[PDB]
Amino acid sequence: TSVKPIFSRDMNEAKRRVRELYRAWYREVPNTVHLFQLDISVKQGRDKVREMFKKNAHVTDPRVVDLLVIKGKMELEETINVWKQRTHVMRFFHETEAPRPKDFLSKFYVGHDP
Amino acid sequence: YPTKETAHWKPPPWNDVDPPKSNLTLNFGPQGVLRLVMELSG
Amino acid sequence: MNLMITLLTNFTLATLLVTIAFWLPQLNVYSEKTSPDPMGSARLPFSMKFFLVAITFLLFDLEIALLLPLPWASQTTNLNTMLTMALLLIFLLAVSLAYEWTQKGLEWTE
Amino acid sequence: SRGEYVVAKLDDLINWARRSSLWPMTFGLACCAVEMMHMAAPRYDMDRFGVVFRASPRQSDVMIVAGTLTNKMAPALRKVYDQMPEPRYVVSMGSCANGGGYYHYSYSVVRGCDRIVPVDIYVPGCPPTAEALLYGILQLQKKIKREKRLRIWYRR
Amino acid sequence: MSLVYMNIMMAFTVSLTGLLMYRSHLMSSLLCLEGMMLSLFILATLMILNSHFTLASMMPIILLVFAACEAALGLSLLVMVSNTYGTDYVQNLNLLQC
Amino acid sequence: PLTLEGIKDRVLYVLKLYDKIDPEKLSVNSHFMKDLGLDSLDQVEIIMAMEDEFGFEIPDIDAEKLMCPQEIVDYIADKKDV
Ligand code: SF4
Repeated sequence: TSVKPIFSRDMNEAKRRVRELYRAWYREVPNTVHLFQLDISVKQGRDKVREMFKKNAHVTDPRVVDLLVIKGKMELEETINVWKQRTHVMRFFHETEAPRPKDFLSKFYVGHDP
Repeated sequence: YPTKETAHWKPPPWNDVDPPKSNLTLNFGPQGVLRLVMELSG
Repeated sequence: MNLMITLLTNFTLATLLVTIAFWLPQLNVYSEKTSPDPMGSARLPFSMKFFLVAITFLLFDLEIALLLPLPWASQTTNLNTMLTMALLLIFLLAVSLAYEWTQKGLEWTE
Repeated sequence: SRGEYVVAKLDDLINWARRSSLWPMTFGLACCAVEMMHMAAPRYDMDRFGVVFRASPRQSDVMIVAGTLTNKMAPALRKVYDQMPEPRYVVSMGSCANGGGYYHYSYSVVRGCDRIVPVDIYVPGCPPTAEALLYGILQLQKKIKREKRLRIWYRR
Repeated sequence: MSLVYMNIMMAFTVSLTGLLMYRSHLMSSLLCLEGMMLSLFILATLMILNSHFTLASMMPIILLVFAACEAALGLSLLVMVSNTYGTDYVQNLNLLQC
Repeated sequence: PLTLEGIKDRVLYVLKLYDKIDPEKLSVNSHFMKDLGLDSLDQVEIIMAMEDEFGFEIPDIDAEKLMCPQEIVDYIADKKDV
């Protein structure tokens, strides 16, 4: 059960890195909104950042959240420079996607998908 | 003879040298095909 | 007045050409371009060599204007003074070029 | 009447003018771009048709999508197409820009460049031969030749 | 004298009232300096060409060249400000008062 | 940042500038975790609002325990002169 750590020895260091990554993302969000002449507000983008951060919050393995911290830092670094277009930033907002049925009755009406 | 208007005039530096208070970065478009992130100093 | 007539005719023909190129295709109903360069957000760098070579061009053109009236001056009576003055002025141009060579002027934009 | 005949004459005049000087924008993506360059060889010689070689994308009239259009390149191609002035035409080289071809079921290949830009002439091949693209260009010229812009404008 | 002479005086006074009460950076001051340049050149050339003083045709050209080099000096000064404060504004020239 | 009353007043002002907090339930000794019922990231942006409006670097090893406004003003007061 003994494994080799990546960057964080325990859960607390991974939590601290999560905090630092969220701080950097919260710093960047207004500049990202202004740079790409986005149609969203600042608070909508920060709400999206929070929604991703809380969607990816049910895992307690330090190595898993360490890898997720590294991937989020790559995302942050890619948004630091002008490497993405407007499309790659706007991909997080599923706007053109039609809302799928969620309750059982509409899912029964539309097809066989559970 | 300090007054209200001239109350914020600091003494000059003793060496009379003002404190000093980067490089170009290019994003070449893909318009083979290559996208170059180019750093220039002139 | 004939020279100004030619200038006015030429300028009005250029105006007609730019009016054809600017307002004649506006009859078409093609599209409206919303349209949402390597320069991302950085300020324009001040490449000092370009300004230096521009003011060097300015000084050389000024003393070229000094050097100009030799074809009219060649009929003067005192030819020796003219020859000394012209040779010394071109020597001054050579000396200024040599100084602009020596003090790192012709480097990194040769 | 006088008006329909006059606008028909003006329509075929401007139609010949547009179809006789098609300046292209070559997208040098993949194999089909090398086949385009070999169509630019002295044997086939596009330049006798009024088609210049390697024009700037801000003045070109037609665009030839030669190669595979992946996911990482589609916004750039859409930006280039949006920058090119009207009227603009698109000619599809190869199976890659037609329907993906070999890489139709790949994860990062757009299944046809029709999903990004409107496409007028589809040229089939892998790669299509140089004379096949020459015939496609002549077909595009004939498609321009039967355009009826001024007649429709006068009728509307 | 002639009316064109008085027009040149009024032009020079216009350049004077533009050179002193500026609001922009040093480029406006150098442009008004070039206005003074041009007005003095045209006035000297008109005077020399009207009174048939043949030798004093040395006056106009020289009246440019010297100060033209001086004008070049001013450009270098602006570049120094452009190498120190980023912008060449005159409101940044408040460091020598204290 | 002159007297403790003014700095805690501006801390309270920027604290009820936050819109997910309830000023009716808000007190001067309340807790960001249990009494206010706020998520940890909300406390993070409260710390960053302090950072932005005051203008220095609040580190990560000492912002973990800054769960009350009294400790907020204590931490910025001992790190400053006051
Ligand atoms: S269609 Fe065939 S020849 Fe053309 S780019 Fe694709 S793989 Fe290459």
